[PDB]
Amino acid sequence: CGVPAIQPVL
Amino acid sequence: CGVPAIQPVL
Amino acid sequence: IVNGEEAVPGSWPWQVSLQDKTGFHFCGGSLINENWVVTAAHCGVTTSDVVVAGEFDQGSSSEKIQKLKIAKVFKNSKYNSLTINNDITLLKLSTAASFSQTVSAVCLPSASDDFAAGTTCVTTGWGLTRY
Amino acid sequence: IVNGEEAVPGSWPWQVSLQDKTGFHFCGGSLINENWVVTAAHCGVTTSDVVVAGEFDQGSSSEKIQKLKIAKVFKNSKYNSLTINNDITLLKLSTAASFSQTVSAVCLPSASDDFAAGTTCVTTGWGLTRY
Amino acid sequence: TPDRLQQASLPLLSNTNCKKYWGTKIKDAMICAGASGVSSCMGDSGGPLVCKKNGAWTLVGIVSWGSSTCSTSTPGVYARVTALVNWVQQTLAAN
Amino acid sequence: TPDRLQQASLPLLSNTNCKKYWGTKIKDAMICAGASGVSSCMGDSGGPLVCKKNGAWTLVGIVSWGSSTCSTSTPGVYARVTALVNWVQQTLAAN
Amino acid sequence: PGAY
Amino acid sequence: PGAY
Repeated sequence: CGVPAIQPVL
Repeated sequence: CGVPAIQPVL
Repeated sequence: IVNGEEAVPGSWPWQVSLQDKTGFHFCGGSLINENWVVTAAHCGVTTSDVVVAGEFDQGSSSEKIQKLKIAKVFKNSKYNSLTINNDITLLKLSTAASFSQTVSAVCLPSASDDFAAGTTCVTTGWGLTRY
Repeated sequence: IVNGEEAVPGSWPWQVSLQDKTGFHFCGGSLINENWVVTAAHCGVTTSDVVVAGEFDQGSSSEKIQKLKIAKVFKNSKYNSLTINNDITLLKLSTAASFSQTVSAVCLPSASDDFAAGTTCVTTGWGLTRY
Repeated sequence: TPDRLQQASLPLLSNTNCKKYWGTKIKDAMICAGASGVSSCMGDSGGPLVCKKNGAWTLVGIVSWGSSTCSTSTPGVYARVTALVNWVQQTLAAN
Repeated sequence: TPDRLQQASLPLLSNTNCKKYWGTKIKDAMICAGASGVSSCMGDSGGPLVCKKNGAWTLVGIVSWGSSTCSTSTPGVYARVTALVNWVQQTLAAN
Repeated sequence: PGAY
Repeated sequence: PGAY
């Protein structure tokens, strides 16, 4: 869990 | 409907 | 109700209490018939909640109340949670309420009914008496 | 979110939209596994509502979204509607979500977990951008 | 919350006049009442606002929302039943 | 509401400091965040407040309530997940 | 304001 | 205040 395939960009 | 057996007292 | 007064017991027979499984009173409702209750959509009623009809003093164990199970929750599809508009839910009971001197229905108006500003109406409940 | 920014599509894969039968987005949720969603108790979810997973732009008809039916609504029995405390509901899905690059679970903390004041976190959603 | 059922008499307001307090939050399917020294409050939600019509009590409002402090000088907002009745009858009829 | 998903970074506050804004409405199962120039708002409810722990995003809050105007200077209130997790696990386990 |  |  908590590890997206598409990384967020903040 | 709307005619209670025990009358309200206001 | 803030600044209200105790009602004569059984005098608002359509008034029901919506309680959760722990027995906590969270919202009121009104019987419209033996199988249906109208309440607010925002009450967030689930089928695990109970409708209590016939109660006056919730601190009493000697009142002959009717604890009714909810079969289905019908939230109005026009309800808008962001504005709280069209705040109505219908509850279909699994077991019909048994009408008596203390348990009966309120009437519904016609869509065309006129209730003028200035008219003195009544509101009932077990909500907070003080904030 | 007021003053937020558009997210990169698919980058918060646990985020779901709770829509009513008319298709209106009323609350968000988070997938915790393929069969369960956590949301707020006050959202007043019913089994007639839908969980939409995989969506980025709700104005788009060409996204491969998953519209999932709710089998059961589990409102926390400690929820207190008067104070909005313990505002959590679990939704059990009738059909499991299908995990993919855009649909996956968020982790849950340990009861003993410490998240300090001052820590920079992120919040996501389709709520109002202006009031 | 109190143990015993409470009641209160309160007047209906017009939407226009209600808007003075509440502004644009007041919609057509809402009806205000109160601002008379009484107020519905937390835990009252969902209950009735009834008015006597031709001798019978009629459901005009459903306790909805109002002041976060249950102020007795501000009007309470109720769901307006006449705007929702057609849905109730369609619902009962199909179920 | 916007069509496309929005996001925002915001800081966690302590309950004590939150109480300065909210007073006694802040309970133990709540956690505040924001007052930083951003705010969760209507329609965000139910969604996540996540914090990165050991490389993985973890659910710390559930969007709950806040300012009626979504003010960016007041903190938003979220359901505190660590206080509710045991219930989630008991629920999943029995169902 | 607040729900009731 | 208000729910969200």
